[PDB]
Amino acid sequence: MDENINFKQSELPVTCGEVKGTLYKERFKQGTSKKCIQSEDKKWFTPREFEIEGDRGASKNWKLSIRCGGYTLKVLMENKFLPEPPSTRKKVTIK
Repeated sequence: MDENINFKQSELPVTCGEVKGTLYKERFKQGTSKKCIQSEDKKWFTPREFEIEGDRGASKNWKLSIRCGGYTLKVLMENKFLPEPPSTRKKVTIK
């Protein structure tokens, strides 16, 4: 059902510790398996390499270290914004 962050724009706004960025759908299909976030340094980073620049690197969990439009990847992967293997099921809490 989505909310306010439409990924149909080919570009999804991300924010890792105030470190905003541009997410590319062409690679988003893999998430942490393909760098689709372009930083002001004119370079693409992976949800992990980005967590290092936004947080520090010891954050470990990148699904929480980075946000997207409002909700982190952890939630974005829990609602529907991101594909990934069977998230959970139906009638699940949190959108």
